[PDB]
Amino acid sequence: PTINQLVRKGREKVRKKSKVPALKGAPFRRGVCTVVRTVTPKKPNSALRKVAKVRLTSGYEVTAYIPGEGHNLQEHSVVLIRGGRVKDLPGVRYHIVRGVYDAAGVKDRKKSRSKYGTKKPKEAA
Amino acid sequence: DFEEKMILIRRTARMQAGGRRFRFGALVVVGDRQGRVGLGFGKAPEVPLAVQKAGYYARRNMVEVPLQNGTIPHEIEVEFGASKIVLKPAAPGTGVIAGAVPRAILELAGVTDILTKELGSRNPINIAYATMEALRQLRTKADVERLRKG
Amino acid sequence: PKKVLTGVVVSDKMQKTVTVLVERQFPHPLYGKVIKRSKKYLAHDPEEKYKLGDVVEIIESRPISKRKRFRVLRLVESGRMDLVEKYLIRRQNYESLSK
Amino acid sequence: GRYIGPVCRLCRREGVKLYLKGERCYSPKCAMERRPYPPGQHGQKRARRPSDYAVRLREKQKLRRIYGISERQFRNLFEEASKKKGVTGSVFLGLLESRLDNVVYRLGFAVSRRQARQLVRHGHITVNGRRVDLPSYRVRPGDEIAVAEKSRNLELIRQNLEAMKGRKVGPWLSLDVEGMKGKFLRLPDREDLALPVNEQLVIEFYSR
Amino acid sequence: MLTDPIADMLTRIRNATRVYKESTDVPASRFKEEILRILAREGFIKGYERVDVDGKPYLRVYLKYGPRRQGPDPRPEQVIHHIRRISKPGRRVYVGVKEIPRVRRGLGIAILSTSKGVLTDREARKLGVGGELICEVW
RNA sequence: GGAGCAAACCGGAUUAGAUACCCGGGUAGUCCACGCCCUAAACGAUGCGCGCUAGGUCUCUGGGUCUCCUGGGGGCCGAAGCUA
RNA sequence: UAAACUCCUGAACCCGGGACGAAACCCCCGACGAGGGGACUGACGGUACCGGGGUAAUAGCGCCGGCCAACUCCGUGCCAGCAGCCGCGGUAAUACGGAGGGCGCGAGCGUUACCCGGAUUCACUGGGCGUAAAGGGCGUGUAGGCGGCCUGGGGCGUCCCAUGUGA
Ligand SMILES: NC[C@@H]1O[C@H](O[C@H]2[C@@H](O)[C@H](O[C@@H]3[C@@H](O)[C@H](N)C[C@H](N)[C@H]3O[C@H]3O[C@H](CO)[C@@H](O)[C@H](O)[C@H]3N)O[C@@H]2CO)[C@H](N)[C@@H](O)[C@@H]1O
Ligand SMILES: [Mg+2]
Ligand SMILES: [Mg+2]
Ligand SMILES: [Mg+2]
Ligand SMILES: [Mg+2]
Ligand SMILES: [Mg+2]
Ligand SMILES: [Mg+2]
Ligand SMILES: [Mg+2]
Ligand SMILES: [Mg+2]
Ligand SMILES: [Mg+2]
Ligand SMILES: [Mg+2]
Ligand SMILES: [Mg+2]
Ligand SMILES: [Mg+2]
Ligand SMILES: [Mg+2]
Ligand SMILES: [Mg+2]
Ligand SMILES: [Mg+2]
Ligand SMILES: [Mg+2]
Ligand SMILES: [Mg+2]
Ligand SMILES: [Mg+2]
Ligand SMILES: [Mg+2]
Ligand SMILES: [Mg+2]
Ligand SMILES: [Mg+2]
Ligand SMILES: [Mg+2]
Ligand SMILES: [Mg+2]
Ligand SMILES: [Mg+2]
Ligand SMILES: [Mg+2]
Ligand SMILES: [Mg+2]
Ligand SMILES: [Mg+2]
Ligand SMILES: [Mg+2]
Repeated sequence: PTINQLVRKGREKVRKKSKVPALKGAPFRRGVCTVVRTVTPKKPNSALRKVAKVRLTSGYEVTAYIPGEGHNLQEHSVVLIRGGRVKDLPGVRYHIVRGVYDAAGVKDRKKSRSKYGTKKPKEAA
Repeated sequence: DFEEKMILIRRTARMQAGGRRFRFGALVVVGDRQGRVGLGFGKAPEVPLAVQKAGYYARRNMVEVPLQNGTIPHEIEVEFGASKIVLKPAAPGTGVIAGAVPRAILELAGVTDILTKELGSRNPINIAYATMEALRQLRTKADVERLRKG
Repeated sequence: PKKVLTGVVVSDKMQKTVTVLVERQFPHPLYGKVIKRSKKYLAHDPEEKYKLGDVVEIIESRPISKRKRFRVLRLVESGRMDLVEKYLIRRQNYESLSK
Repeated sequence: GRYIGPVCRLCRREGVKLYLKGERCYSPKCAMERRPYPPGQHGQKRARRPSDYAVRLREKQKLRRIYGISERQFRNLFEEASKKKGVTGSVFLGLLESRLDNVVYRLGFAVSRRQARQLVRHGHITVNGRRVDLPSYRVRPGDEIAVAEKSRNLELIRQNLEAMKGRKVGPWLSLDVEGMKGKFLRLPDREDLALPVNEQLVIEFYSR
Repeated sequence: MLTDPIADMLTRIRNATRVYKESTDVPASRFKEEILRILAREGFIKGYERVDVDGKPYLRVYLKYGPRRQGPDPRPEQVIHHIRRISKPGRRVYVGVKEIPRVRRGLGIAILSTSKGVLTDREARKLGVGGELICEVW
């Protein structure tokens, strides 16, 4: 646009939209499981994906993914949520953090252990 | 004989009754690291032959690069189609700061100290052709004087 | 220095006061273009001497009323009813922007 | 803490022979004279054309691994050289070569930078009379780098100072061999060193 | 009505040169003449002169090019590679002497209007002044 | 105001079905005046004004010393140049 | 060369000394001033630091399909799972899980969240609108923006010098 036009109107700064009301941006939010269901993916994937509907302190009831080999979560479970969509599961915008509150960490996990939250094993160590 | 760096190779494909039919392209720079570079683009049914073809084409396509202590006389912007390249002089100790494509070219022309920026279409082929024009278009205090006499 | 400004009397409806429209111009901070802008000052005229159209200077002053902080220093030149027209039209345009 | 782990093993991998053991990484093996290829199961197989990144990465790993310094400390040195006046490549090397741990090794008092490190740490070294146990200490020019009188009797200091019988020391250094004390006359130019490293690639690596 | 005669002049030049014209006329202005003087002194043009076209003041302006060139397209190199207004009616640009730019590391000019007359960057920097940044030519 | 045409609608065909395409009817409407509505593939899908940069060819409309020259307008091919 | 093993040094820990921070207030001489003399005062702390002795004495976390540095064997069979984006998994998976090996950082390494960057993707520097998003359906014209050539006056913009201010 002309200069006179920029002077009259100016440019508009672009507001960035949050992908995540773990409400106030706050890196983690604690909640209570409600339904611990299994959901099928979409698009070109097939599996039985493990999921918690979570009541939060933040007020929101949201659905979260339970990552890892297998889990120990039932209907009143109390867990920490972290954010991280799942992408094959629509409306699943958060993961549960394993190793915190009533989500025990993944047993038998040798490799990327600190996600999944499983302490150092002790046979050759 | 010069050095011969290969920037980009890709496989293209044309359609024919019962199936796709592949060709290969290769972008190759060749240069001595002392004011001569050449850019060559060569296509052929096999990668090998295309790279070779490209180097050949690159030698038939060279350029005066007026270095001045590992860098260039001045700043130049060159638009080639939708790809724009800017080229800026730098003191020594800077390095060649540039993306994969213009860097390979600037390296083999013996530029050692130069600030660049790709603007526009970041298409390798076209970025390379702009870089060549950009070098191609460099003048020095010398030639400019010569141009302005009468 | 008590600030001295200069502009144009565009009202004398009040007793012992004139309204003075004062232009200021300057580069735009980003876009560089020189832009005009203006502001009205209520100025103290204890002798209702100055009238519509006059260019005056205006000087920073000890307060006289709420929002009257300037006195009329001197006449610069009379006439300028053109500039007053400028203001008055700009003003009546306003009624053509409502609903 | 600094690396701690197999050494004439990046003597390998990095292609070039790095001198991280001094006496042996010097004589029918930096392990390198026996196996001139990367460590691990794949070491001897057709290496793939390296990405511009791989290259620049490697060159900086080379330079860093030579001086035995950590990434954080290496990095800050680079950033310091960048602010400073003059060819930012050499300057860095200037600074890297000004580390007491290095000077001590350049001065022959130790056979390895790693071993020089231990000498400096355990109090065996003295700058300008006062003693100093910081490997990172910036030796400036003029500085006399002595050995600790108390430490002189030690087999190790003896051998190394005795094998410096014949030996010649870099142009930026001097060395009274008997008084077991050297000097730091000025900081080295790029040309003064013969490092297997093109720093133009290192500066480049720290550009993105 | 013609909003910027200087931009006009410059552009007449830009255009005539791109087809290797021997000359262009441009309606005459004292200000225009002063810019040409610089232009001529710096060897961008051959020179210029006052003339009448339909009995009205112009400035014929003798353009100047490289030699014939070699391969396909033997069109001469151009002397005025680039010429370009800066300050314009829409947006005046003024500089202090500390912020007069170096045009193409000095292989290029910037013409520049000051209270000590129209000047190139160098002339004006040594003369220690700035002013309206008219145009840059390389 | 209403000849002709014709959404809707009333019928005939066609079709697996045919709330259509085809045929036969047919009201609003299409027409006029006055007052509303204010939309569009309201398209050159191209804001207005001004200067500058080869030509060739066909056309509408002025003027000249009317073979040719010189205005204004509508097309086609194309210098330089621009364009994904 | 990593280990075992051979020499060598000696973090921790034990013994000893042991701070600077504090010279004033005050008192005496001089005059209750200048100057001079004198005495007290340490939470940190038996700490820092110096000296003697002295033990080989912690390593983890992420990653290895491409972007991106690092590849193989097994297990698994559109399952279990991974997933920043592209996408992996349907019996030979460098993409899942484990192993070996490798890369990167290292008392840290990863994760999530938030800001700027890259993004010349609000474009002043520095973008666009025939067909990609984008020319207002067209006019008339208000405010506003912009304004041909010559001379003179003022010096508001603009430029210059000096100076105050910018803790
Ligand atoms: N986008 C096409 C048209 O632009 C028109 O106006 C624009 C064009 O006439 C012209 O823009 C030119 C462009 O023609 C031509 N292709 C070259 C030039 N790059 C452009 O110029 C523009 O962009 C450059 C930066 O790219 C600026 O530096 C320059 O000042 C600006 N005029 O000047 C106007 C600046 O935007 C009309 N708005 C309208 O017809 C349509 O939007
Ligand atoms: Mg799948
Ligand atoms: Mg473009
Ligand atoms: Mg793009
Ligand atoms: Mg190996
Ligand atoms: Mg012209
Ligand atoms: Mg100033
Ligand atoms: Mg019918
Ligand atoms: Mg009908
Ligand atoms: Mg009918
Ligand atoms: Mg048209
Ligand atoms: Mg015509
Ligand atoms: Mg060892
Ligand atoms: Mg011992
Ligand atoms: Mg790789
Ligand atoms: Mg993983
Ligand atoms: Mg398998
Ligand atoms: Mg992976
Ligand atoms: Mg795996
Ligand atoms: Mg640390
Ligand atoms: Mg931006
Ligand atoms: Mg812009
Ligand atoms: Mg755009
Ligand atoms: Mg469109
Ligand atoms: Mg239109
Ligand atoms: Mg109008
Ligand atoms: Mg107007
Ligand atoms: Mg004017
Ligand atoms: Mg002034």
